[PDB]
Amino acid sequence: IDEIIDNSVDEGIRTKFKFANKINVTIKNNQVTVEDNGRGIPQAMVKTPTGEEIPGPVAAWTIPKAGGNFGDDKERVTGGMNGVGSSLTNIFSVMFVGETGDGQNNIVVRCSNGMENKSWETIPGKWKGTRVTFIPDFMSFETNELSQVYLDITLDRLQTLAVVYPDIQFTFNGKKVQGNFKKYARQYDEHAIVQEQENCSIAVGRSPDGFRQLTYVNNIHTKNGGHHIDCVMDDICEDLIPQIKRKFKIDVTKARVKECLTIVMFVRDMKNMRFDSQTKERLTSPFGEIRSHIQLDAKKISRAILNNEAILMPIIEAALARKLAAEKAAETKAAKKASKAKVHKHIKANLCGKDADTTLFLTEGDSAIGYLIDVRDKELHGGYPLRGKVLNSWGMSYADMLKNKELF
Amino acid sequence: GRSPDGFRQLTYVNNIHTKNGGHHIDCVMDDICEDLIPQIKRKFKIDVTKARVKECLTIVMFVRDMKNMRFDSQTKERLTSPFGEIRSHIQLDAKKISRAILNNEAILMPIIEAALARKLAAEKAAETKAAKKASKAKVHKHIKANLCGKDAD
Amino acid sequence: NKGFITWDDACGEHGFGFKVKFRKEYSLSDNEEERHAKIMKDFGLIERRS
Ligand SMILES: Nc1ncnc2c1ncn2[C@@H]1O[C@H](COP(=O)(O)OP(=O)(O)NP(=O)(O)O)[C@@H](O)[C@H]1O
Repeated sequence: IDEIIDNSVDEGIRTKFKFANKINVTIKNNQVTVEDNGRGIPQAMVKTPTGEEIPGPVAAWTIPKAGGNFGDDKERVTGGMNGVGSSLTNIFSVMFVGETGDGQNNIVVRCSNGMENKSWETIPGKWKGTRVTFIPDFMSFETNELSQVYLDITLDRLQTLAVVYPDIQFTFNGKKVQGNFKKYARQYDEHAIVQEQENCSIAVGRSPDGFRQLTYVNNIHTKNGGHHIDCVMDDICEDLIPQIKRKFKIDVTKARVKECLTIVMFVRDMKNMRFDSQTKERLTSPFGEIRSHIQLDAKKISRAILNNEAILMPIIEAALARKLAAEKAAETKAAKKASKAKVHKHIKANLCGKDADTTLFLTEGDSAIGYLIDVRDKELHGGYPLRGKVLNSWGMSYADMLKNKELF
Repeated sequence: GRSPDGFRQLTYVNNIHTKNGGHHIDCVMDDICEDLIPQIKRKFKIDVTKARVKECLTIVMFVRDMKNMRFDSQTKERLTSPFGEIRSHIQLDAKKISRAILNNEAILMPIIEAALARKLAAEKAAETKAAKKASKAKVHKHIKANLCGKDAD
Repeated sequence: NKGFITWDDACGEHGFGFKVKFRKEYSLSDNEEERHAKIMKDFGLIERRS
């Protein structure tokens, strides 16, 4: 589905937001109807190296290595580099119909039985757009029907791409979606710091159970990212990690610094994009072109998440959980200082240990032990005072009776 | 091995090294951790997360002669083989590795010592105290006349 | 704490002297039947013993 969706988006972006601005998506019960009001593929003749004369939309939809995206890399803003995409969509579909009106004619291509049947026809009409309605091949994929988790994926992707491009209005099954970076940042975390430019929009949030990201190069969901997030995160961290080192004198490592963020980065209007696969999941463009194109102030993001203790102080308290927790002193602010085993206050008789009829007086204060020293028998009667006020006895653990001084 | 200062790894798919990773290594940490993490939790009563114990180790694995290996990279740095073929061919019994790294104390002991500060820690109680560091308290325990601020005597 | 009304401490020599300032969300009733009944239901002037 994403091939036809990005074909409609590329038709939108090749005319600078003036056609294909209304893309309607309808995927219910194994049938997909996706339309836009673009120019579409025109009626102009595109030649084949074999010599046969095949018209425009049918060569775009059935034969691979065909497209208008094979131009110069210094001018192209679209993400397409293959020519094989709508053929890849059409090959794995058991039913397909596709209409492209160019303002003078409709070109309708019907395909079936896995490129055993394909037929293009030209109808007179006044339409100007593209609509693809296909029922996919379930004998090739490991499925039989369509489930709602894919529709949740499609709805969230349309939400995301509407946040990327607000000029193009997308409707999923007749339901409109608006796109704002603030609501998309605040669906993520309530304290996600936003930073927007004329070509960039980056929000920084939190990732408590690992690391999270969702970055976009132009109109492709780069789930593996690319060189752009590497350069931007190096530019943020090269101001952030010395700032937290000046802040709380903890040299947090770069993985440990960047491991507690979720990043919402949407980049628009870039040139000379390079991805290393037909999967297109990660950018292998050189960093000089990306650094020349990006004019995002990453130091603004560094100062805007440095003062934000909703993100940074979890990293610093995890550092406290591994370094200040290692800074062990083990007190409770009761009296502090040295943890003495036995204090010097002690009265010991000579029968300290043997079996006799001796006694110990647990009397109160130095007065009563002064009178007791002036009174007692040295062999028979002992004594010990108490240092002061003792609290409730059974509110405290047996190791905390061991922590108490006079009880020890 | 051991890794006290970040994440390190070593993977070879047949003759080809992936310095970035793959999907057989996710199966290797999955089959190791599913036998390891409940055993450590029953051993020392600690709950350390999978990333926090994943960043503390290095794993060096050598894999030889497996079929239909798949690479999305021109440097072949990510094994994009399916989990069915990986779990079918890799017959590495990870419970013996889990009980072998359970018997090695060279990794878990300083982390458990750090955990011992909180987990299975001796109680202290006594006078905890509190630094509330005063308050404003303007309207509480004071007399307010109606000329509070005006020019008067 | 409902926000209905506020008070200030100006207690005099004989009896009490507390000054009560009305806010805007309340009944603010009239006719001197229901406002007085709302006062003795709210300020608790009527007290019963045994
Ligand atoms: N529905 C369509 N709308 C517009 N252009 C289309 C459509 N179907 C096919 N095309 C054209 O044919 C190509 C489709 O094959 P595809 O592999 O997507 O080529 P690409 O866009 O050059 N590469 P990529 O998008 O990275 O896969 C596009 O480049 C378009 O020029």
